Amino acid sequence: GSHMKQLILALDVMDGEKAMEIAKKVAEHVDRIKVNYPLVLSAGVGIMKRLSEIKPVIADFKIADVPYTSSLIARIAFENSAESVIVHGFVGSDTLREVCRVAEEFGGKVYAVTELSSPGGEEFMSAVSLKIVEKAKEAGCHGLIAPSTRIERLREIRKAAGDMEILCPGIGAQKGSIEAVKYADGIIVGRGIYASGNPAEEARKLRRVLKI
Amino acid sequence: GSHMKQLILALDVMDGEKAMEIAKKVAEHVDRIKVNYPLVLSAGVGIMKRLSEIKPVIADFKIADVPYTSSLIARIAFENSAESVIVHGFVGSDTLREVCRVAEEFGGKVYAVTELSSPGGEEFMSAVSLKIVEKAKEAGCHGLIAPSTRIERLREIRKAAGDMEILCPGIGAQKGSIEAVKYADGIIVGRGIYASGNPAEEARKLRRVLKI
Ligand SMILES: O=c1cc(O)n([C@@H]2O[C@H](COP(=O)(O)O)[C@@H](O)[C@H]2O)c(=O)[nH]1
Ligand SMILES: O=c1cc(O)n([C@@H]2O[C@H](COP(=O)(O)O)[C@@H](O)[C@H]2O)c(=O)[nH]1
Repeated sequence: GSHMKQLILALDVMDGEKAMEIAKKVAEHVDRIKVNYPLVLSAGVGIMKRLSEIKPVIADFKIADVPYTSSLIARIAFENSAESVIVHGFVGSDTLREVCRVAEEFGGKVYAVTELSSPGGEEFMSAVSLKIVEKAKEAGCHGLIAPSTRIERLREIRKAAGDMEILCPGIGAQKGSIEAVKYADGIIVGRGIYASGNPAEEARKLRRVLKI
Repeated sequence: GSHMKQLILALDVMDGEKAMEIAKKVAEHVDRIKVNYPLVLSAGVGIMKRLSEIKPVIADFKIADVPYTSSLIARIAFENSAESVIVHGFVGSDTLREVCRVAEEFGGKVYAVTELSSPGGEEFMSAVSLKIVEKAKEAGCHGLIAPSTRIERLREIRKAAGDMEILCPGIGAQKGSIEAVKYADGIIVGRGIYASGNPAEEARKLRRVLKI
């Protein structure tokens, strides 16, 4: 798009003090911080509250259960200051709707995964990815996760999604295409930022390369 | 089957001490304790070590990410005394293989989800459930999660699985069929045990009803 785009740090380290260090030093160059289970299991879910004072936090919990337990997971995420949560579309509309319902209580957002950026995502997810877009839209999801590693599919997802927010992982370690910026609203980068000698410099340079 | 079957407590409460009280109370009647994110996020991942002193612990983390992240999550589960982990087959063979590889380091087991017992599981998972069985078997998974709520499909899954271990949730709150015992090696029950006035009595009576 023509509009301002985000750089989102996937803070996949396994020490909370290290996470805080990295977030603080790259803060000038990143718009939101995505936290996944390796960090939350290592540091405690409370790490999201601490990180949220630096940038808004996406709870990347890949919620993928029946509605009852999915509801509880979403609630815990929002109780711990997450601005948004990530849910798998493949587990069905009932879970999508319930996670969206919990989110609304908190003014939070829900992102539905279409297909993973890894090769494994092609085995089952790719076949239903566009249908997931449809279901996520109908369920009231606020956005989508879609892969930079399959640019032709990312374009197709954008066409099906309209102006729905799309966040794209895969650039850097997974060798995704920087052309993803044409279709994405936010670019997610983990290793390309934190697994470096100078994370702040890498984040700075990524913005330049992506032209965002 | 003709062999001894397990009753597995899905301990989906959100206080560690409460979990320990319930686990101790029902220990005489249950064979393993399944722990999911509502408890682990609430009490800390260390609750698995405490629970493992009562019965072996299945880390029901619905692992559903790219291999890199999935590997880290599996490792953390096993470092915290889990005897096994649960992974979604839907995310692909690369993640299945990696989670199995981590499990082998610890002598742990991996169960692959075929299709969720909730209605949403019919939307996308049902259509590829049998292929997931094939991929899980090929990847080296030690078992499957399959639904008591769709008994005809459970039968098909058992036939495709050969002698892979199958654990079946859905009995009690989700109104799954007790005929699942015929195909399952273990029966998972959450609310039917813990959401009651007398969990030990409910677990005792469940064994009789299931004839296990
Ligand atoms: O399709 C997806 C969806 C994701 O959330 N992710 C997540 O985005 C991050 C990518 O990190 P990295 O840039 O180091 O490859 C990880 O946290 C991963 O779990 C992904 O890689 N592919
Ligand atoms: O297909 C599945 C797979 C599951 O792991 N589960 C899990 O099994 C447990 C079922 O609990 P309950 O008996 O209260 O319905 C929950 O922890 C749930 O996440 C399920 O219900 N269906």
